[PDB]
Amino acid sequence: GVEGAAFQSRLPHDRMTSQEAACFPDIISGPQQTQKVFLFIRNRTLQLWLDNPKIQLTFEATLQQLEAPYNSDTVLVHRVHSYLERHGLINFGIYKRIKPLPTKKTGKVIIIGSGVSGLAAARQLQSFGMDVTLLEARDRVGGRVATFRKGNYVADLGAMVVTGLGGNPMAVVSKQVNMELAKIKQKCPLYEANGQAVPKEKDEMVEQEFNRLLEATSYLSHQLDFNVLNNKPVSLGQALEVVIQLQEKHVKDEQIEHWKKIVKTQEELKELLNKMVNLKEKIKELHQQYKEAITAEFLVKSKHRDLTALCKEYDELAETQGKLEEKLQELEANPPSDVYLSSRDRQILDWHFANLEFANATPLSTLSLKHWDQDDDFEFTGSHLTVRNGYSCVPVALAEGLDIKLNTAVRQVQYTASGCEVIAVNTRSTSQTFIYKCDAVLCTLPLGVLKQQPPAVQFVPPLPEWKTSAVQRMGFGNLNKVVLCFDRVFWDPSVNLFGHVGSTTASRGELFLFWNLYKAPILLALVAGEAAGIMENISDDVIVGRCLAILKGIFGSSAVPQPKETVVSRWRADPWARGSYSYVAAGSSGNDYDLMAQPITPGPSQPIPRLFFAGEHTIRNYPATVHGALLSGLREAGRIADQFLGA
Ligand SMILES: Cc1cc2nc3c(=O)[nH]c(=O)nc-3n(C[C@H](O)[C@H](O)[C@H](O)COP(=O)(O)OP(=O)(O)OC[C@H]3O[C@@H](n4cnc5c(N)ncnc54)[C@H](O)[C@@H]3O)c2cc1C
Repeated sequence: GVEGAAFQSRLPHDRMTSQEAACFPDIISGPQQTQKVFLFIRNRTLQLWLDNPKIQLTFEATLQQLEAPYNSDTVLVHRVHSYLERHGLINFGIYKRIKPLPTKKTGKVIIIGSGVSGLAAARQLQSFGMDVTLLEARDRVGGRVATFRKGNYVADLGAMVVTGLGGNPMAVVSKQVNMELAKIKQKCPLYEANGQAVPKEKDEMVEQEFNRLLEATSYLSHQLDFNVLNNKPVSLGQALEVVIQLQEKHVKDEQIEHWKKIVKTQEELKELLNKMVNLKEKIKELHQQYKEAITAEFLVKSKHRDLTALCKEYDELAETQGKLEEKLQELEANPPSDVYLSSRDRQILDWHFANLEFANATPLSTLSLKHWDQDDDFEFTGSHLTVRNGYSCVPVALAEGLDIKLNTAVRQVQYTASGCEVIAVNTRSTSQTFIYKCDAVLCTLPLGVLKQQPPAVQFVPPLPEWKTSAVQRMGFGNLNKVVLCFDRVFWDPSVNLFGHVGSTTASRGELFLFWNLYKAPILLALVAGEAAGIMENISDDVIVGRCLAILKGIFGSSAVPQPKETVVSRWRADPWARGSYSYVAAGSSGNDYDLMAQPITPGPSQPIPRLFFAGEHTIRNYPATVHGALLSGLREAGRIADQFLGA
């Protein structure tokens, strides 16, 4: 109940957030019980919205739907309700309005980009009564959530999975858009470059190795301050190499201590065979004497009294000859490993790297080893899902009733303390251009776009140093996919995933994974790490060929017709994107995502914020995702409304 609401809202259910404390400075300085009441109303209200997010949740509705000691402080409830509504915590996505939108509209805002962050914010601003318009360079909305659809085929070339619903706003949006989510089975059989499979231990041993290795990386950073080596920020790749070497080293040592023992023992067997050989010389000599044989009766008794002493010693040695050799054996039969890495084991340990690079959108040498997991104390509760209906349904549903200008690429953004102007061009006819006047501009331009040195969008006035330093510092990875549409299915339906073991450590992530989750005859081969960019420079036919080759190596040549339809993404070559999403670069931190979020005041000639930023690269705890983009939009729509409503 109520407690699960605060959760689905990324909110403490017994504490007040820094924000809530600022907007309610009275309740914070005020007693406790009162607060406890606040938290309840707050929690209850979210429950109500969360229980049915397909219809607007009004103050009035929030009043009779209450317990009896609460439905009485009308004022607090209203305060709380407005707070929640303002910040996009209780009235976002696509819902039914019960009260038509005002006929006239306060301010004027221009939003650059029809991505999820764009549509999300525009949608908020529109209900806050502002005048919004969106300029999109492409001929469709969604942006980095692209959906391929031909015949009965449908696949996501962009965003593909919903990473859990526990606290994920995509849960609300999901029930609003009517989204068909299907869980992804946690099972991936790894096949080898030659065409065939991995035992099991092989996988269990490596995956184990992967984990422990990655654990070290962590231990060295936080626990040891190992992130600034030779006036340079330490990389993940770096640490992964430091680590492996010390493990490669431990192996050498053991192979040496072993070799030493084996050696010593061999030398002792030699020094014994010698002592034996030289003892028999003495023995044999007594059997020469014993044969020639009162002092002949006491002589024979003595020589045989001695010859039984030497012989009793020759047995001592024969006892060592056995106890030593015995030990000699042990060492050759139970000897340690030659390497910590087989030409194969490594080639497999790579996969787990490729996979890691695929998740991060960039090779490890580029990840700030110190900060690549600040976003982890913020993950969702639940199995990761997919959208077999096409993630494109979310943005297409949010794009309803909005003034969106497609095929309109922005070239310049001028902003002053008297207003702002946006200049764009028709991507279908450069002959015609446009000018848009507005009070505020909301930039949701991909970070890979704000990085093109020969700029695609010129700001006037250009933009402070701190803003650009952040842009230069932050990372923008790449990651692509191949779509294979087949006549029929030729792989286990029980198999959602399954990887390709790459030959070289440099080509670790080239077609290192195949998806099938598409409860249909559709296959997705992925490209991560260094292969991402590079491969974008290859004809589709050639890329497909490599795929069929890889697959034919698992089900043999004939259980694999040619695809009926095929598609290849190239998010780096795409002008409207210039990559996949952000990643914490070696010399950057979460603080940089905060800088990218900070708005810009344009004077003077007493200034007010005119240029605002939202997008997958402006949200600290949820970067590189669809929910981060959507949350960023809701964040700015609030900040903007807060600036232009009152003043
Ligand atoms: C291959 C791939 C797989 C992914 N998988 C996942 C996943 O499983 N889960 C997840 O949560 N996220 C995933 N993402 C990331 C997710 O899609 C993005 O985080 C999200 O789309 C970002 O939204 P946005 O609004 O910030 O920007 P975008 O959607 O990139 O939108 C910015 C918009 O501005 C437009 N634009 C650019 N320049 C101009 C211009 N000059 N004038 C006008 N318009 C312009 C763009 O065309 C675009 O429509 C993936 C991304 C890629 C590339």
